[PDB]
Amino acid sequence: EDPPACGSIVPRREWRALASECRERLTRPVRYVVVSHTAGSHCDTPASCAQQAQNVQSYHVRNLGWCDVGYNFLIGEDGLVYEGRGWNIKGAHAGPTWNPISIGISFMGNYMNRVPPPRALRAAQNLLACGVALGALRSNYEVKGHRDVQPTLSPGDRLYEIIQTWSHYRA
Amino acid sequence: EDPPACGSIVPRREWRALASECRERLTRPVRYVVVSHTAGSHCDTPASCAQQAQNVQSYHVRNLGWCDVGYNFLIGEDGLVYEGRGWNIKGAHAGPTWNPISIGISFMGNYMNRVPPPRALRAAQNLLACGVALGALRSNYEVKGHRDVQPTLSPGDRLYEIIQTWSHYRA
Repeated sequence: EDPPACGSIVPRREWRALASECRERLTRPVRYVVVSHTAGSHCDTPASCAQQAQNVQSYHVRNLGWCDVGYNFLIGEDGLVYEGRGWNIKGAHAGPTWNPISIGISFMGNYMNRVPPPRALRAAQNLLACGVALGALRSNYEVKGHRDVQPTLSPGDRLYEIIQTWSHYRA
Repeated sequence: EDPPACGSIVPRREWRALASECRERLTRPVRYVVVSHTAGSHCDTPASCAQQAQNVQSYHVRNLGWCDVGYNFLIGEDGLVYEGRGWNIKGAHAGPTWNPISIGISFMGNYMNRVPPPRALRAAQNLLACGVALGALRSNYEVKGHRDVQPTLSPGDRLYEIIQTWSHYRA
């Protein structure tokens, strides 16, 4: 099938995700990666983070009326990546101009007066490289924050700083 | 000479490992991977799994007199991989005819009547894919259960069947 691979991603069903209704595809290979924070509660164990992913999706689908959680990927302080829309489905995280050219990843928590643990940061970087190896991301993809993209206070000041120091980062 | 896209690994100093006294190196690329289980306590959070790794190393170093934790890598039920002796150092997990030609990875727990969670299995599998990309493991590496190379219950009855289904498995 999808033999347990690429990016140690927690599958949708494992975090009890509502089935998606999104159909819009993304054109492979994606050039951009936009990083953001949820401004929601944070979590530091697989159990609590799977519940947090369900909580974020519930808000997006039930209250905002979206086809699925808006991010392509969610990152938890448990150091695991959670499958959102994924690699081949357009997301709702960075406006009408980006959503079609990127993969959107978000850290579950508020990184205003906080910084995600090293394990969360490693998960993020594990995920992307996996994207390249699949052909979903261009080998020389560029990483942007949610400030460089849209009028926002996310991915959080302390997190924006770290992302800036990244090899594939583009001002 | 190939550094790419490969993985999240909780480094030694993050799980507060005693320094290693090991010096004997492995011959790249390694052909075999022996999967075992510690037959000790399991953990399902980063906090408790870092502690458990420290505990297994404690046992190996302090009680058995080895130069470091015997396994090259350890897998926690929190879904994270913990750096042991790593890809370049000979381990102590499968006896003298196998220790010098294999990478030993151990799941923290006892799997005679329990299976590791999907996230643990994914971490392990993605770790191996990483070994290959790194040139640390042969592209045609073979996975063996501890019991295939040594008289023991390890890696546990329930975990042994799962791995019997892995793509690179060879009894």
